[PDB]
Amino acid sequence: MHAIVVCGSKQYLVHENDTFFVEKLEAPVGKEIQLDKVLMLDEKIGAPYLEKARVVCVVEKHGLQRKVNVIKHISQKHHLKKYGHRQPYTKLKVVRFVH
Amino acid sequence: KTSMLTKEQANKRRQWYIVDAAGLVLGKLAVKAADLIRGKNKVDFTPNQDCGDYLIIINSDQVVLTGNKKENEFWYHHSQYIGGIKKVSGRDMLKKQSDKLVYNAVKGMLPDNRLSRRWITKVHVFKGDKHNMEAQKPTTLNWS
Amino acid sequence: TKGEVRGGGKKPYKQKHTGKARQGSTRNPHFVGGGIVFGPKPNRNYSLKLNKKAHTAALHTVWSEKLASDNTHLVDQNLFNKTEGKTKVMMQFLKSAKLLDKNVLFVVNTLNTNLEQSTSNIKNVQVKHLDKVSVRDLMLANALLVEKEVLKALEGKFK
Amino acid sequence: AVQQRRSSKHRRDKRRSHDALTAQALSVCQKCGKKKLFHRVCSCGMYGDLRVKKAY
Amino acid sequence: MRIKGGKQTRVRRKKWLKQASGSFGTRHASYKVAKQTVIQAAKYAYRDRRNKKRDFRSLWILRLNAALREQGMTYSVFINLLKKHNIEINRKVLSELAIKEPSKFNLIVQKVKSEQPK
Amino acid sequence: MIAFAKQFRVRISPQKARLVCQLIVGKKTADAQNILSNTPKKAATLIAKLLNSAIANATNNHGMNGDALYVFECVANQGPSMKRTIPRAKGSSNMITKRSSNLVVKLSDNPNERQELIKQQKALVKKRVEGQQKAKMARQKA
RNA sequence: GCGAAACAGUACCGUGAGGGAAAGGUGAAAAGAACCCAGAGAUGGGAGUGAAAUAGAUUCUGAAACCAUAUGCCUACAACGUGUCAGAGCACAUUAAUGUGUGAUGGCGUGCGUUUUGAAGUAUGAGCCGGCGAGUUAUGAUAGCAAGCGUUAGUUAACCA
RNA sequence: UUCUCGCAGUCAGACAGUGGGGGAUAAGCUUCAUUGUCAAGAGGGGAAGAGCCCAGAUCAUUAAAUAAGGUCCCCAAAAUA
RNA sequence: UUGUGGUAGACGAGCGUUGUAUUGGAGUUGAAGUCAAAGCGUGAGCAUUGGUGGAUCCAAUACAAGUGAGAAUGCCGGCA
Ligand SMILES: [Mg+2]
Ligand SMILES: [Mg+2]
Ligand SMILES: [Mg+2]
Ligand SMILES: [Mg+2]
Ligand SMILES: [Mg+2]
Ligand SMILES: [Mg+2]
Ligand SMILES: [Mg+2]
Ligand SMILES: [Mg+2]
Ligand SMILES: [Mg+2]
Ligand SMILES: [Mg+2]
Ligand SMILES: [Mg+2]
Ligand SMILES: [Mg+2]
Ligand SMILES: [Mg+2]
Ligand SMILES: [Mg+2]
Ligand SMILES: [Mg+2]
Ligand SMILES: [Mg+2]
Ligand SMILES: [Mg+2]
Ligand SMILES: [Mg+2]
Ligand SMILES: [Mg+2]
Ligand SMILES: [Mg+2]
Ligand SMILES: [Mg+2]
Ligand SMILES: [Mg+2]
Ligand SMILES: [Mg+2]
Ligand SMILES: [Mg+2]
Ligand SMILES: [Mg+2]
Ligand SMILES: [Mg+2]
Ligand SMILES: [Mg+2]
Ligand SMILES: [Mg+2]
Ligand SMILES: [Mg+2]
Ligand SMILES: [Mg+2]
Ligand SMILES: [Mg+2]
Ligand SMILES: [Mg+2]
Ligand SMILES: [Mg+2]
Ligand SMILES: [Mg+2]
Ligand SMILES: [Mg+2]
Ligand SMILES: [Mg+2]
Ligand SMILES: [Mg+2]
Ligand SMILES: [Mg+2]
Ligand SMILES: [Mg+2]
Ligand SMILES: [Mg+2]
Ligand SMILES: [Mg+2]
Ligand SMILES: [Zn+2]
Repeated sequence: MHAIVVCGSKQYLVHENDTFFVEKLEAPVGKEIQLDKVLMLDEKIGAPYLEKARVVCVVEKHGLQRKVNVIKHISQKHHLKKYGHRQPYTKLKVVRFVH
Repeated sequence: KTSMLTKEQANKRRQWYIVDAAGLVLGKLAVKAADLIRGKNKVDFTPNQDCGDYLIIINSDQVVLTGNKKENEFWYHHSQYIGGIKKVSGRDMLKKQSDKLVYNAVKGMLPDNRLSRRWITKVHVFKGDKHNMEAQKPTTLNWS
Repeated sequence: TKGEVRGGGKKPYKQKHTGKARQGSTRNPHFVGGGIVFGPKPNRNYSLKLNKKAHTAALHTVWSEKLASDNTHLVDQNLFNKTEGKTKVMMQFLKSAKLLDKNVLFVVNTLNTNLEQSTSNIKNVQVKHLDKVSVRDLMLANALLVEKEVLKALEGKFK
Repeated sequence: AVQQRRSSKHRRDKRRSHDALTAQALSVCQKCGKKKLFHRVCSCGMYGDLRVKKAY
Repeated sequence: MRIKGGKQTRVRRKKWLKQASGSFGTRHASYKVAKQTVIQAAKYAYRDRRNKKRDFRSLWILRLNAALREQGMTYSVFINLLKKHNIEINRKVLSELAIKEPSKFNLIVQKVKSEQPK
Repeated sequence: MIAFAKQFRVRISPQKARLVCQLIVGKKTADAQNILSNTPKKAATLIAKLLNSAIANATNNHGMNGDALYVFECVANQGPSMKRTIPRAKGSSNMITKRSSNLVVKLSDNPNERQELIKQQKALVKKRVEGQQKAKMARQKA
């Protein structure tokens, strides 16, 4: 019913048919990925990580986050540097919980 | 990216409580009163929604101050004029106005805020066993 | 410049005790009257020097790449005077040769008059002597008609 | 004395908030019907039932 | 060749003005005050990204600490028991469990309480 | 259906005219005339003339009922100024700014006239978005 | 750009020598708005001419500061470099995008240039907006890079066509 | 960090620890030697602080372990004897 | 694999404006200008649509500069 997965470095609590956003995974939209690291599943929680517990997910999109403008400025010191960041993400939805 | 946590959307599970300060220390009573008023002890704490329960304090004149603080520690209030600094000893506060003393002690343990006004409002402090607050059906808990 | 512009060489206001800022003239660069600090001048050179052998080498490679290519046909005196001085005949010649849109350049050694009478109302095509063509005129051509004796003079000039 | 800081366009309107005008009380003449400001002679010189001035 | 400035100054100025949209009065109208506010707002945004990472951790710690005190256990010992039992779960997900799934959160506390470490 | 009347370079200042214009906005025709005829202000015998002309060209030119007209908006926009030199003391001088106002009065017959203005604004926005979508379809077509 | 695109060395300043501005654009064609209504009139609203009158003599385009009107959101126990990160509720629907407008409330937060060991500064400079406003040219020297020509090399200056 | 060539900027420094001179074992004083920081360096502690302590900011993450410092409330985190 | 705080300063790589030369292209079925919008870039910056506007403008490769405005009790005009 619920699981604690570790995609990238973050931990997500996921239900059935739940769409959450993780860091870029380098996978085309439409494929069927299998998340490996699972912490808690149902009621049996493994200490380091559960063995053979897999979370089957489908990748929906590979969009980018909102633009972030980093403007570093040293007051009265002739230093105004500007930079932009658009962090890529990937959205994926849970399909089935492997036993 | 990640999943955001749940925060209460102006949900009011607030309830009424009763405590008896028969022999409770001023500071030891005030710390738990502030925790109860702020709702910090609640499982779900959203710090912009004042999710904290009301509290009524009985027997304010019966509280105690340890040591020689009843005659050596002074409470100070200054008006905006010159010389308007009024001083009251611990014993005088414990006799003349004990409700104000407990009220001020609880207020001092709260963050400078625009919600702290409402938080200190939800403290009903009485100097006697009687109280006009029995229509709220407040539950009774000790040493809180 | 600041000195050349007609204006008052006096101080408009006093140096001190006036609420206004210090000023020294009414025709300063930061004034609306206008004294241009540096500005363009009519004494600039704009000229560059290139060695004689370097120019010969540039002309050598440009002739090499332009020659032995398409639209580099050979021409003689007969059609240089068969034009009759009428540009209609030369328009037909360019139409027959399919060189209408090309910027064909005639390279001529004897300065024929009938060919020069024509091709003068044509902003596209042009005719030059061997001692008059340069690198730029050669590679702007996109097509050229070279006389046989012009070609004989070309090997001689290169040496 | 003069302002060391310029007053914005918001403080100006806050001060002018009390500069609004009031509508003077008006009534109807009892012989011709046109509106006249209260407690004053109308345009016909007829105040109540008394002919005050000659007609305009 | 007198190059004249036009559409160059105005475009780069209107960019700063567009960024400073929603400010108080002249802070969105004049280019100079708008530019200063955008730079200051960028500094604030930079500093608060770091501070968000720390403040949300503190909130999770507070919620988790409260959820434990109802059961008689403290935060300082709960994390120690988690480490000895090898269980690796964020305080974020643990707090999310205690707010959304009380029964399963109670299951985790029960195992860390008494079961043999490893 | 808004009828309107205008007056350029009115000698009254906009500051001293807005005070009188706010006494007639939203008022009925007859009541607005009655209010403006008995107010002891300079900018009262000029707004009255503009109002009367606007009523005339509303019930004659545009064909309105005449018993449903209300003052929709009466404003005094800023007009061109005139600069003069007032001689001060000790040889100094200041600049007197003679202020003028562009007066405009507008009356309507429909008490819901603001809705149509918002509707026209919405229509302009919709046409912009519709053009963008049509351009996107063309882009995908190629 | 000549100070001067217009009737500019004019208006204007000074006893005088002298100093010295600003200001261009209707429309293809005046066809420059007959006539009606309100008004004392200018003028405005219709009509008419015109492709266009929101091109109307205020006459190409019309920016910002500035002044007013209004849909939507918020604001009268509130300590504020006015923003930022979270965040309810309200109102909409887009360069379809984990959307947009406002922001009850919580955490954090003393501007920009200058010159100084050190400026939130009780040091300094700017009321705001727009335009203009400060590393050039000529002749030589050195060094880096690159090309042409080369071991009795290399290259012309003036001048002539 | 040695040698050769091109282009510089710098010649007003400040404080803390340590050894001294002048001063009175006064100075946030003045003049030296040496170790560091600031100048030209944010973050955390010191309630607030250029120079003290922990350290060195490429950007994003509502992930985890720690340094100085701390765990009644403000304000994250403790219990035994 | 080692790195990426930074003033004075040294070095390298680029953006943008006006014009000229070669190529191609758009424009009264609407160019420049100009306003608005919920776009794209690491940065100077670059697009799309709609309104207004009424005749020029754009892309590539080179070349030449009166080539980049927030400050000078800066000049001029307008407005608080
Ligand atoms: Mg000039
Ligand atoms: Mg206002
Ligand atoms: Mg007043
Ligand atoms: Mg400029
Ligand atoms: Mg006099
Ligand atoms: Mg005279
Ligand atoms: Mg008209
Ligand atoms: Mg005008
Ligand atoms: Mg115009
Ligand atoms: Mg209120
Ligand atoms: Mg109060
Ligand atoms: Mg305070
Ligand atoms: Mg606050
Ligand atoms: Mg805030
Ligand atoms: Mg503050
Ligand atoms: Mg600067
Ligand atoms: Mg100084
Ligand atoms: Mg000093
Ligand atoms: Mg101050
Ligand atoms: Mg001073
Ligand atoms: Mg100075
Ligand atoms: Mg000043
Ligand atoms: Mg300026
Ligand atoms: Mg050289
Ligand atoms: Mg020294
Ligand atoms: Mg010294
Ligand atoms: Mg020392
Ligand atoms: Mg000593
Ligand atoms: Mg000493
Ligand atoms: Mg000293
Ligand atoms: Mg310095
Ligand atoms: Mg520091
Ligand atoms: Mg600190
Ligand atoms: Mg680093
Ligand atoms: Mg730890
Ligand atoms: Mg420790
Ligand atoms: Mg705590
Ligand atoms: Mg660097
Ligand atoms: Mg160009
Ligand atoms: Mg356009
Ligand atoms: Mg310049
Ligand atoms: Zn009467």
